[PDB]
Amino acid sequence: MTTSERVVDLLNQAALITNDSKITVLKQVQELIINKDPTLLDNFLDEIIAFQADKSIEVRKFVIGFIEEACKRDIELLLKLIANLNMLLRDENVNVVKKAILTMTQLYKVALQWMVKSRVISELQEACWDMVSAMAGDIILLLDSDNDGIRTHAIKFVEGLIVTLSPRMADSEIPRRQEHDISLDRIPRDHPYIQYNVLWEEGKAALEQLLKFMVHPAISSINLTTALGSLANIARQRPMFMSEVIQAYETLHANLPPTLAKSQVSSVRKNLKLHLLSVLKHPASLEFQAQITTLLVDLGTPQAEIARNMP
Amino acid sequence: PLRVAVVCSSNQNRSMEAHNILSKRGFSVRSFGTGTHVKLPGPAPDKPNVYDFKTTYDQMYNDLLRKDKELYTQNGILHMLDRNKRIKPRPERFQNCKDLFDLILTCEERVYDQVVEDLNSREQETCQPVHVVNVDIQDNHEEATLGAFLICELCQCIQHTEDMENEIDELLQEFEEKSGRTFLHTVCFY
Repeated sequence: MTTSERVVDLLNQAALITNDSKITVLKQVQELIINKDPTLLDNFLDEIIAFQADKSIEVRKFVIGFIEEACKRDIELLLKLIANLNMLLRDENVNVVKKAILTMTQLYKVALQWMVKSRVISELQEACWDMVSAMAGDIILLLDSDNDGIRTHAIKFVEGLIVTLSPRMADSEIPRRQEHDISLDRIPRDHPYIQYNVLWEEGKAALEQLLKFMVHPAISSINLTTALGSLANIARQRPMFMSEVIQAYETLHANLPPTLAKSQVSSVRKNLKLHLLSVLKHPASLEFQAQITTLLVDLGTPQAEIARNMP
Repeated sequence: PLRVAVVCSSNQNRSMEAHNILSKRGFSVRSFGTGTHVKLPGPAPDKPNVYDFKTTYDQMYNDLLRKDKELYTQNGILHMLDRNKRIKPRPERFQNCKDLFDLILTCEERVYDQVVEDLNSREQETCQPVHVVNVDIQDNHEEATLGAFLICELCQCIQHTEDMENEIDELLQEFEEKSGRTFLHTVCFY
């Protein structure tokens, strides 16, 4: 019994199982057609994807994950799969939506790298990119979701979009894992389809959306700490944005959000301290050192701890 | 369900009292310490007994009854080591853990800081959030027992919600007002 036979059997089995146990069998099929023999991925694609219609939240979450891996293995599949993904982003269940946001966080970069590396570009591939781009647009709108979890995932998505759509600079601090990630500066100014300047503007607007979000007076504890942390990352990786981030910190510290409960206020404010200290250590914070120091001291930071975090 | 981690400093008392309650009531639970060293109470509060996390519970048991059989029976440390042995061979450092959780609960603010500091400094790969919650539990048998039951009511309560992320904060507030205790709450990312 070969792989293809061992797969047809696993699927016949999965079509008959009536519960979440079927995910195990599906995960094994995944391993076998994405990793152990990708030549079979196309043959059995439609049949894994059709599980997108299953009533089970977990089976649907597994399908988004499968999409994510199929697309990392062969980015051309995104020509078909982007519709399924955008529809799963609109799932009535919050846990499916959230998985969708996390997968887009991965695939957006990947798709953009593919558009940029591609010399000649078919109309279809252009449309696919417009799809991905608009799905990013949708997730940005999810910052107005009424669900606290959706918001938090939306923030992280928006965070990565801002890093991706802006240039790495000499004084950028870049995490080992993301070394080979596309960034604006890797995109040729004369590309036949990807427009360096449209992208630079879309990052700026994304960052404007986030800064607006921070100042919603009804902002939740967790949303605020998340947004605070995303600005610390953006600030470190993209120090052309240092001034906006510091100003966002300044704004929060004058204007504490009045729906926060006492302990929520404490939680958020312990993170504000931590992100100020972490930014102070960055060389591009120089200008604003006394403005940061004023802020830190006002929150009760002791000076042996302030001084450990100079550059 | 809900994959939970309970975290304190030495992974001896408070964090194992919770481990034990959660485990016996069907949670999937792991426990850890964050401190630099494992500290057991000694002859005087200023001179505790100090070990590396590589050290077995059983080992500490005999290192201690080599010191003062009497002092460690009376102060309940021996019974605790024997209880911990039955759950887990050795205490575990949070900073060395590689597994993912839905909810990390800390038993002291200082530890909450260490957990946050640790999770914020790791390679972020996925942006999956994990919720971190503090409750201050003094380090003694009685409070540790009380704090374990409270942590168990909490997780049992979180497990009854339809949507954890959307309502955890309302529940924690309900719990502050019932219990008289404050619950710090933050998220880190994987």
